Amino acid sequence: NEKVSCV
Amino acid sequence: AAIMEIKLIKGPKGLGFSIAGGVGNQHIPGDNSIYVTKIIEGGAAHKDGKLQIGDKLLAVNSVCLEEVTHEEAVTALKNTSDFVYLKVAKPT
Repeated sequence: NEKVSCV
Repeated sequence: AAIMEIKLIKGPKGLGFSIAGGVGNQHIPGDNSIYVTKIIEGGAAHKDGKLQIGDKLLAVNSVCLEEVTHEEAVTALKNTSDFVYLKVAKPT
């Protein structure tokens, strides 16, 4: 599990 | 690798890409750095067309993105305004 963030 | 500085105008939707990485959230085993995973169609990064998936983020404006957590990176990239210097290095 890894976090991806919109930017 | 080669330090690229990409200059971007922030769109109404934002910068138009997504990132992963960070301390406690590695995108690649043993590597803490921030990476670009996606560039959305019609966005600022896409339409400028220098940014690429896989690119390591080194700095945004006056803020350093080396060895930071995912959260420090996200606030740094979202607390910009209109004009952005993006320092990246392309994959080997």
